[PDB]
Amino acid sequence: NQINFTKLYLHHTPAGPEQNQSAVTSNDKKIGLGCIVVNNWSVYDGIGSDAKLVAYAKGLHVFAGAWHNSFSLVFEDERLKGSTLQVMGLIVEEGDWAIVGGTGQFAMATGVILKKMQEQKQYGNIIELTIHGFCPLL
Amino acid sequence: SKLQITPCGMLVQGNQINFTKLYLHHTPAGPEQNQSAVTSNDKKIGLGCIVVNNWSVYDGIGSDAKLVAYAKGLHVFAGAWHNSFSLVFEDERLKGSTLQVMGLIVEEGDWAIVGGTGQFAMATGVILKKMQEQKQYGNIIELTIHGFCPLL
Amino acid sequence: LVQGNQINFTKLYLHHTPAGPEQNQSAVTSNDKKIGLGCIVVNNWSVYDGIGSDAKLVAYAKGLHVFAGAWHNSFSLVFEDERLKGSTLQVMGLIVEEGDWAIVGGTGQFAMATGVILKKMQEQKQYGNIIELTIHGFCPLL
Repeated sequence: NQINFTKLYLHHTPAGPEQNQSAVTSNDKKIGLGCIVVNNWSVYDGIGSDAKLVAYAKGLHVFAGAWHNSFSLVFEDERLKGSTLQVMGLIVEEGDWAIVGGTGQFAMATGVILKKMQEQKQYGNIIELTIHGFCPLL
Repeated sequence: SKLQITPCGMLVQGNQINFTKLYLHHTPAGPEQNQSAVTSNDKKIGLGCIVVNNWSVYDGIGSDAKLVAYAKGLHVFAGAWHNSFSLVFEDERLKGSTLQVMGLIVEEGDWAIVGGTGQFAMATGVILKKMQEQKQYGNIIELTIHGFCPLL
Repeated sequence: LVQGNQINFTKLYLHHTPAGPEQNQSAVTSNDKKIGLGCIVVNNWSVYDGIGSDAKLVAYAKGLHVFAGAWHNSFSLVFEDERLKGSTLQVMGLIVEEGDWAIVGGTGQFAMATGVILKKMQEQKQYGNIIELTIHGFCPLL
């Protein structure tokens, strides 16, 4: 039994008037790593001007040749308020992420999250999320 | 290197562990301060502060309580506090066994048990947070551990 | 019960190089002298299939470790070999040069991986050390 999730759309905005992340450390010129970025990525349930906010991706990603992410996917949805998905994995725009756990309605969750670039804007981009999660809450 | 793959089965509801009446001392200030911020929030964005924590965990409230574990890790502010730490136990019967914890919010809410080592290998579950006592230099947070350990 | 596969890695050798011309990590924050914690190091540890000059690089440990009395780790173990290219193992735990690590997830060929990673000191060098990794994990079928 797989959780029937809709495709989510993460707004990754590094700069601009709607910037939702910030770098707190920089990369060492000798090694080429070390940059840490704290992010509060907004996550919508769809595309378009009437898409509503349903979750936040609150955490950080560090650059060590590739970006290693660690964030809580906390749901602002009315029915799923409080429940979170715990995500850890490599790369922001493409690749996969691991569902290492969850809380509330998604307690003891496990699965993966597929990422796909959908739109590149001037100060950010939108990343499509496909969640293949499983919950033994039964 | 060598990678072996063996088909088998996983007993999800193998060993159920339930720890009640655990109290974490979250002390951001004072002489007993057990954490420190190493970055500050970006004044334009409103986030970025990273705090490294070594929270002590006791088996009760009062003077008869004894330290049983340390919450060693970090928590970063991105509108709320996202945690990530190893709950390493220090008592005799559980020395070495750790619980890997991730989740939002420190004072309340729920934390996710994403793994463990030693006696808590492959552990999954949740940790319930509840405000127990507010103090001058911080607060005591009651923890309620509900999880499972697969046996395989 | 859940049908799956028990994955067992042996003889993986991680290069932990804090200094030298092959340094593969860098501290970004310092320890707070008042409390005794706060040092954050971002690490890109190389993992090889053996010891010696004939060893091939098979994976990277990309993440970070913070000091709070001990070293709390969080990183992705992404493999570089052709068969496992892109697949990762999500790892969290305490101590770098010894002890146990926990497998909290995985992607690609190791989706929903759960288990532990054992560490053991092998070679102590002037600029770093080499840690042998033994992985005992489980992945559910598909």
